[PDB]
Amino acid sequence: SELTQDPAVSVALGQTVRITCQGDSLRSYSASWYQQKPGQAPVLVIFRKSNRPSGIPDRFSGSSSGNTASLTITGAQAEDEADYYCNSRDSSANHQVFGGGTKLTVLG
Amino acid sequence: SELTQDPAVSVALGQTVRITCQGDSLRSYSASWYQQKPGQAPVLVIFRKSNRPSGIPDRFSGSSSGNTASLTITGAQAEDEADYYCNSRDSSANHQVFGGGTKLTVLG
Ligand SMILES: [Cl-]
Ligand code: NA
Ligand code: NA
Ligand code: NA
Ligand SMILES: [Zn+2]
Ligand SMILES: [Zn+2]
Ligand SMILES: [Zn+2]
Ligand SMILES: [Zn+2]
Ligand SMILES: [Zn+2]
Ligand SMILES: [Zn+2]
Ligand SMILES: [Zn+2]
Repeated sequence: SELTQDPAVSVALGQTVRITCQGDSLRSYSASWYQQKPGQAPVLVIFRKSNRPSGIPDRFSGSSSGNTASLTITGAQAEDEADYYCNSRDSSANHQVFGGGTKLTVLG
Repeated sequence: SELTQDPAVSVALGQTVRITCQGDSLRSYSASWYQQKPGQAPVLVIFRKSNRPSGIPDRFSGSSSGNTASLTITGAQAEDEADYYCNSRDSSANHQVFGGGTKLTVLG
């Protein structure tokens, strides 16, 4: 399996941004989403399509439809500037596949 | 790439336990380790062989040797009872490979 996402997007403070991932695995398997900030370990912000791990703000939401999955940030904050990666189970047992990441810039 | 780990081990409160993963990827790429508790998202306890994410207790440590990687918990506490999964970059671009997991039972 393979996944594709746009390499970069911006959002203004307080606006909404949607980051989408596409690939065949997404018809079968739920997407998860990682946030990567400089000097930190990656953080799961969404898993199993739309569930938020403990402590993740509700301004992060996930959805899917068909061969696409999306991460939406509603009311973007300065701290949300990060690289975001979609992932899912891969066709190979015990493997996961990732998108190439989307760099989010938050302006204002 | 593929990774193997023993399915189960135990540790007494206050003792040390080492969970080991084996596979060819580990000679060249660093392992990460996830803790999985029921009803929660997976939590990265070690990444990039030996680094601990923010907030993870220093009783968790990681190492590697040859085609193996190890998670050691020194001074196990009751809350450490969980499933632990090793992972690494896979031979396929943008893929990760995982072991099958090790169920850790903490006794006492
Ligand atoms: Cl500790
Ligand atoms: Na997390
Ligand atoms: Na984490
Ligand atoms: Na127990
Ligand atoms: Zn694949
Ligand atoms: Zn391809
Ligand atoms: Zn297709
Ligand atoms: Zn900036
Ligand atoms: Zn593989
Ligand atoms: Zn095989
Ligand atoms: Zn400590």
